[PDB]
Order: sequence, then structure tokens, then C-alpha cells
Amino acid sequence: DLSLSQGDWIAVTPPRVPELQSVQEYVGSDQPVLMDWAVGLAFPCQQPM
Amino acid sequence: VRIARWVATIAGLLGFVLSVSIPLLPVTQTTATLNWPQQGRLDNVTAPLISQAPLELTATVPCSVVRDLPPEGGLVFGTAPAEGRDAALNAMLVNVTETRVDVIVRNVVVASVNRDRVCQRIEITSNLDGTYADFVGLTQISGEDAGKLQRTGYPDPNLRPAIVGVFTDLTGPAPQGLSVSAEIDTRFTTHPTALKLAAMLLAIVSTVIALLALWRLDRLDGRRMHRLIPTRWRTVTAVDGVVVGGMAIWYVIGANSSDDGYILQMARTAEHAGYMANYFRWFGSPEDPFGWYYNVLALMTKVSDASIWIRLPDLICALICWLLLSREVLPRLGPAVAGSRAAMWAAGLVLLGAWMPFNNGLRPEGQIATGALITYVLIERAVTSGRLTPAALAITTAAFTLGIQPTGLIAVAALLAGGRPILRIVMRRRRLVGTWPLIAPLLAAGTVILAVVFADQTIATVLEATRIRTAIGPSQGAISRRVAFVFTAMCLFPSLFMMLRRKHIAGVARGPAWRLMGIIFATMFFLMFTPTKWIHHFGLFAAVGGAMAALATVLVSPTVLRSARNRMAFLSLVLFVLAFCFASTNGWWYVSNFGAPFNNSVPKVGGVQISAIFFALSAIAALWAFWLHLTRRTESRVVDRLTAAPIPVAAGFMVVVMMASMAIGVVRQYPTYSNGWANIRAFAGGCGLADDVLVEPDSNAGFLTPLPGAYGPLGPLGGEDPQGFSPDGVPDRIIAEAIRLNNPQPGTDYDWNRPIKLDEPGINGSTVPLPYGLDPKRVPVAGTYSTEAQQESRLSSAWYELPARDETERAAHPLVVITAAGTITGESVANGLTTGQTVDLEYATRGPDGTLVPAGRVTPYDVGPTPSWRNLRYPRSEIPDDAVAVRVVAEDLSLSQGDWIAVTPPRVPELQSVQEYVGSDQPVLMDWAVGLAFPCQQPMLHANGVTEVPKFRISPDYYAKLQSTDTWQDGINGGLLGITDLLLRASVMSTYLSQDWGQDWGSLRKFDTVVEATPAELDFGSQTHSGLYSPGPLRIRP
Repeated sequence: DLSLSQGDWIAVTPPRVPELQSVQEYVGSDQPVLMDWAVGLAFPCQQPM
Repeated sequence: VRIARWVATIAGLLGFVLSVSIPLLPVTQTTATLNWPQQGRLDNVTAPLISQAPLELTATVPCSVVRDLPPEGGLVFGTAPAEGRDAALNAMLVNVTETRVDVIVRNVVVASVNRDRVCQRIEITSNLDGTYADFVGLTQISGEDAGKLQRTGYPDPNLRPAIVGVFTDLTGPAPQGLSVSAEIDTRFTTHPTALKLAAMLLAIVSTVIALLALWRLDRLDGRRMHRLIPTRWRTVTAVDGVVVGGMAIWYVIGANSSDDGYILQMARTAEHAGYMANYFRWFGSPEDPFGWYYNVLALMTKVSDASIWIRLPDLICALICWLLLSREVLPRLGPAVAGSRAAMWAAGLVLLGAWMPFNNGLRPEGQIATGALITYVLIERAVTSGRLTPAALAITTAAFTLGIQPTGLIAVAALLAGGRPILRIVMRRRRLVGTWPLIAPLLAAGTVILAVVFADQTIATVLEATRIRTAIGPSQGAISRRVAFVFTAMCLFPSLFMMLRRKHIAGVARGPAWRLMGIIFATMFFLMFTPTKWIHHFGLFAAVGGAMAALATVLVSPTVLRSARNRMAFLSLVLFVLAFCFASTNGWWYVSNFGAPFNNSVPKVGGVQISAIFFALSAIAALWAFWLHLTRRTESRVVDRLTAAPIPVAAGFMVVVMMASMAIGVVRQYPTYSNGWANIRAFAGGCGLADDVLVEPDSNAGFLTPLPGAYGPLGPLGGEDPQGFSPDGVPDRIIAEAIRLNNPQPGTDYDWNRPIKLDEPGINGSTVPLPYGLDPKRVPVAGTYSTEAQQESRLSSAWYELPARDETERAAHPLVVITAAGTITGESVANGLTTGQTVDLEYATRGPDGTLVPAGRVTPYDVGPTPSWRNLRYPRSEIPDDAVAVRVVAEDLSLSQGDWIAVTPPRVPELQSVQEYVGSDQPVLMDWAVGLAFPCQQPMLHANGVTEVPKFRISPDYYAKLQSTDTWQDGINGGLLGITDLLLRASVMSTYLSQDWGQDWGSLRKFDTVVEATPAELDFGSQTHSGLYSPGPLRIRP
């Protein structure tokens, strides 16, 4: 924290090796999702609400 | 001849060589220093550097005062205050702490030696390649020894201090060794030596000799100047009387420009400073790369600087602009444009309509328009007469109009687009005389601009000003400010299409008409898109785009355009563009906007907006044109009678609506301050806006006495039931006429950085931080903001003893005011009667039986933003003649967490005008948007790199203050608020515009120092004669 300013700081939490899965694996085509207006074409498989 | 050619060529090349050598000549730079112990004493001394960047420090401190300070004893010296906003962030404070000493600069840590360690008179430096604050003869205890010399620092000019002075806490005679002797920045405050002055006088006399030699040599065709003031002049007609009388009436009552105060303020300070400083934005840098016209204004300001008088060039250049346009441009443009009355009438009304919004201030775009017209009509004279001396004058005139502003490239564009016949005239006179004595005075008059522009500025300092302006400056919407689309963009384009389609028209001279087009087109392609000057300009084309309209109106006249279809389509284009123009709000820049027909809303005559009326008539004309396209008539008279000169009809409508807007503005707001009444009253020796801005010098005096008994938990302000009216019912931090944002804003008050809760109970128990200098010991606050549960509090206060029944008391006590806070229903003029919470003054009467019957209430006015510490205003006129007491009533009918109010008891303030209180002695920091409105108070003029300490900060309206002004003047990009916010503490007071209550005129902030703050001695030495030697770059942002 080499900073004398009041608007500078950091926080830390211990490292992890997360059990990652793809979106299509986790969120299938059964659960409806609120796809926002800017991203519909990028996600073609999940049916919306 | 053979007696004029040789002097023409020797004086031509002599003027050339001399004028090009004028930037690289010596100048006597008058430097200044600052040695800290002045006469032995150890009082603090303030010398706020305008450029906030000394060249060197060379501060030396012995070991005798670090052990003689107290156990706390923090400031042996420093170049920021003891407590300033970002004091450690900008300046070199050097304090001692319990286990360390700091030589901290710009939040970059330097020599941190121990306290018990602290020694051979330790010397600190901060040069260009300095900041090595070294301890001579001392060895470090932890670390490497590096020869044991404690040479510690960072090689960097970026990290230099911003010297506002030098402040300490120790008092009494100087120890031998204590001497802070800084070199201040003195680059631009120079005057030319004897050599450079003699070179200037010789270049001027040599070019005038060369010009008169050219005039002598050129008279070989004969053609003597006979019958002066040509026969087409002196035939004055009704359009001349209109565009003279209406121009004079606009000169009196009309609007100013946006940057009127920006030019006026720097013109006022430039005489005493002596180098034409761009006062506000950059680090006192002279915009002397191109500013000579400001020296004309600076010479003009020797006499009184009333707005009626200092804008006299904007009247004179309008008159000679018209008198050139009607009498010398339009007859040159052809027999048809001169024969038709409608053409001269359109030229007059388009001139006046383009002149009146933009260049009736001090922003010098009337002079650029006039100079571009002069160089155009002179290049016309050169073509039509077959001479070369009007062209040679048009060269230096184009150079001067290029010299006024960087948006004076229209004059160069005119010289380029009239360059081909000039070069034909050169090739024409090449046969008889030598080619060289003709081209030589041309390039002489082209380069004599350098003699005037580089009068007291060396090329080094102008390139330094240029690189500061590109480093931190900008590197590349109203009913009558979007006119630019009306008066070139639908006159020059149809005239262009007509000039193209018809190869030879009858009555239009094709040559000068095409050069008139080329000026307007060519200026766009290297001024509109490439140059960085805010778009939306119409000033420049006020002159030459006036004559373009005179070209257009005879082109679209029924005698030239044979097809009625095209004429009816053009009338549809006229009405469409007028619909486009009226779409926005009738809003003038700053103080012109005082009482305007539709300053807040869209202009709506008769319910529906007039934009709809123009769009309906445009669609009617469009379908009437399309039906003639289908049926192919071309002969229906109805069109002939309708489209007979639509350009001067449109321009007459724009001129009349603008002059009506400002006439309604002046007569609406008559007993108060208008633009017109200010300019008329300026003859009486009165200030423009200062004479009728009532300010209370003592906010803590004038409070109304309550009735005999209070009867509550929180004073008489709570009358009977303070429902859930908690004493400290306010947010954690709200401030005087501003919104407390998280991140630090540039131009802030002292209240931003204060104790969150005040450390005293008070007379009420409320420990809320009070604004406006209000004491918490005397004026009991009373709010209702408790987030636990909104319980809807409504209190009727106790009755207050109003002042005595006297009209001489009533005069100078118009307002009864309460310093309320929170969201409150109030009748502003920025927006309508909006609805916050309902707090209002319930006035009462009580002759019969003594007891006060509450006979109605009065609505408040308000100007400040929604959750702020404003103060509501109730006119004593709205209070009836016999009313002996008033009681504020409130109501928190709101279940939302973002709603609340605060109340303070009413007062009858001892108001005085600004000119009465703030005279012409105390210097004030007039902001860039407001200089022309306040003509009498001298600003914080600066002398040789140091300024006078400002006392007040007169400022524009809140929105323009926050969004436009403070961003222009902060320390991050030069600025005056770099030095005053670091030194002074601003505390905004209350101010009221007289007889216009509910108008946010602006603000007035009283500065207060933080120490004793004696003015500095400033020992100056003035022998330095550089050629083009600029010692290093100034400190700018990283």
C-alpha cells in the first residue's frame, strides 16, 4: 500500500482453484434467463423468460 | 521609373529580413526572487505564483531550530498552509514528526531521517534536475551507505512544489543559516531591449516605404485618385437607416457574447502585468502567439471600462462592415444585385441578424468578419482596378485578421481564393518592371505581422505557451444561436446550385460571385473540421455571408429562376429551416437571459409551438411544390406573388424576433438589472450588476425576536407540537448551495473539508454544521430527517416580532428570509413551481384584541439545488401593510427516505449593494463567465509572476459554476483555483438579486486566510538578455 492518498487501499482473500464449467453445461436450455438487449445473438441456446 | 524600383526592392527585402528576425532578438527579462527572512523577522509571507512553479528552491536550514521547536512543533517552514486543501499533494511542506522528518513533495517521500538523529546546516534543493534534499555530512543508519552522504531524491522536473508563499510557526530572529531563497517563474514578463525596438520601428518604416514605393511604381497606367468617396456612395436609403439604427439599438440593449468577461478581465489585468496573460486557464501563459487585439482593448481600458464603451469596436466594425458591404461589395458583385432593392435589403437584414447574437460582446469575431471583408474588398479593388497596392494592403490586412484569432483563417481563405487574379496581375506587371520588386513588398507586408505579434514575446516563450495550451487544453442549442444553419446553409447552397446550373446569368458578375462563394466554402475545410474552436459559429460569416445572401436572393428571385417549382421548393426550404431554428429555447448566454420570452421552454404562441406552425407551412409549401412537379405548371402567379424575395422576409422575421426578445427582456425587468438598463445607467457612473445585488455583510445580525414565551423542547421555533421534529434532523453532510459529492470537486468551499459534526451543543442542542457564517451559539436549527421511520412532522412556529411600521425601514429591508434546507416547494425561474415539501411563512395580523389570527400564507422562492442549504425568500411586498407577526409552518408528508426539511428562524437582513460593500479597492477573483456584468471592481491583478491575494470570488449561476467555470480554472490545468483554494478558505455568503427574487444570478464567496499572511517583499533583479533561451519547461500535469 505505497500510497499516502486517502483514496487508495487494497483487500485480499486467499487463492483458490475454482471448479469451472461452461455456461451451456451449467445453464442448460431449461432454465429461462433474462438475456439483456445487447446480448442475444452471442447466446443462442438458452431459451429466454 | 528606375528610381522607385530599387528603393521598393531594398525596402521590401529589408522589411522581410527585419520582420522575420523579430522573434529571435534579445529581451530584458525582469526576474524576481523571494528571500524568506526579510528584515530579520520571522513572520509568514505569501507570494502566490501565478504559474505555481518556481525554477529553483535552494532552501537551507540549520540544526538549531529542529531541536528548538516544541515536542509537537511541526512546521519549521513549508510552502503550503498549515491546513490547505491538498496541501501535501501540491507544495513542499517540510515538517517534523515524533520519529521522522519529512521533506515530502507532491505525495512523493524524500529524506526520512530520525528525530533523535536530528548536522552541518542541511540544505534542500529543487532544481530542474534536482529535488535531492540531501543532508550534508550525515550517514544513513539503515540501508546502503553510497559514500555516506545522504543524497536522496528523484531526478524529475515533474515533481516540483507549487509555491503559494512560505509558512512557519516559529517566531523571532533568524538563526544564521535559515534562508529560503526561491527563484520564481518569470518567463513572459519581459520588455524588448533597444535593439529589438529599433528593429521593430525600422521594419515598420521599411514596409511603409516599400508600400509607398510600390504605389509610386504601380502608377504607370495613370488613373489618378479623382472624385474621392465614389459616386455609388453617399446615396443613403432606408436599408442603411435600418441596419444603422437597429445596430445601435442592439449595441445598447442587446446580448453579449459567451466569452465577454474572459476577454475583458485579461484585458484589464494585462496593462499592469505587461504581457497579455491568458488570465484564467493556463499557468499564466500569454496567449501572445496571436493576441494583439487584446492589447487594443488593454489600451482602451485606460479609460473607464463600462460595457457601453469598451464594446465600441463591435459597433465601429459593424458600421464599417455595413458601409463596405452595401457600397463597395454589392456594386462589385454586379449590376443586378445593385439594381434590385430586395438584394440590398436582404444583405442588410442577414448582416444584422448574423451580427447581433454572436459578436456584440468582446469575443473578437466582429473584427475578424470585418477584416475578412476588408481583404476581400481590397482584393476586389486590386482585380477591378488593375493595380497591386490594394492587393499588397490586403496581404497585411489578412495577416492582421489572421493575427486576431486562430479562427481568423477566413482572411487567408479569402486571399487564397482571390489569389489567381492577383498572380495574373503579377504576371501582367512582370513584363514592364522586374519580377522581384513586385513580389518583394508583398512578402514584406505578409511578414510585418511578426513585428506586431512578437512585440514583447520571444519565439521561445510563444512555443512554450503553445506547448502548454496543447498539453492541457482541449486538443481537438438556443432559439437564436442555431442561426448559422439559417444564414449560410440555406442561402449559399441554393446560390451555389444556381451559379452552377446557369453558366452565365444576367446581372451577376461571375468572377467576384465565385470568389464570394469560395471564401465561405474554403474557410469550412480548414476551419470548421480541422481547427479546434467550438462548432456553431456564425460571427465570422456575419460580414461576407451577409453578401452571400444578397447573391442568393437575386438568384432565387422570380426573374432569374424561371420554374415556379424550384422557387416553391426553395420557399419550402426557407420555412423548414425556420422551423429548425425555432425548435430550441430562447436562451441567451448569461445575463442577457434576464427576462426573456421563452428562456426556459420552447416558444409556443397560441398553445401549440411555433415550430409546428413553421413545419406545417413548410409541408404545405412542399406539397404545393410537388403538385407543380407532377402537373408541370411553372406559370401560376400565386407562386410569383408568394416567393418574391423569401430570404429578406425570413431574415426580417429572425431580426424582429430577436430584437423583440431583448426588448421584452429590458422592459420586463426594468427596476432591476437588464442588459439594456445596465448599459444606459453606465453613463450615470454606475456599475452594471453590482449596483443591485443585495448582500448581507453580517448574517448573524438581523434575526427576528420571538414572542415572550417559547413553550417547547427546542426553543420558540417549535411553537406547541414539534411532532417528531428532532433537533439534528438533517443528513450527515449537506453544504451551502452545493451537493456534497464523494470525490473532491475542483472549485469547492471550506465546508467540504470540515468536522462532520460540530464540537459544541449550541443554543438548541443541535450540533449541525451551519452555513453562511451562521453561528450555532445563536441561531437554533430545527430539522426532520430520521431514517428510522418517516412519521410526517408538521410544526406551526411561534409568532415573531416584525420590525416597526416605517417605509424607510421597508426600504432596504425587502426580504424576510429563512435558511431552510432539503426538498421544498418553491417558485424558481430556472424551472417551474416544483413540489418538494411545503414549508412557508404564515403571516398574521392582530390589531383587534392583540392575538394573532393566521390570515393565509405566502409561497417561497428558491434558487439553490434540491438537497442543499439554501435560504428561502419571502418579499415584504407579499407581506401586507399591517401584518405584525409571521410564523413558519412546515410539513414532511413523504414516506420516502430521500425527503426531509430543515428550518431556521426568520430574519430581516441588513442588505447592501455589492458596490457599497465590495468597493474598487479589494481585489476579487471574477470568474471567466462574469466580467462584463461587474465593471467596477478591479481583479486580482498580477505583477511579474506573483498575484495579489484575492478577497472575494464573484461567480456565475450554480449550474454554469459547477459544470463549466470550475473545470476551467482548477490547478490540474493551470488555473486560479490552484493558488486560492490551496491558500484561502472560501465561504459563500447570501446574495439576492433586487426585485427579482427567485433568480440565481450567481454567487459571492468571501475568502479568508489561514495564517497572519503578510504580503511578501519580493526582491527583484532585472538583467537577463536571452536570445531564444527558455530555461526548461514549466511544471504541468504528469
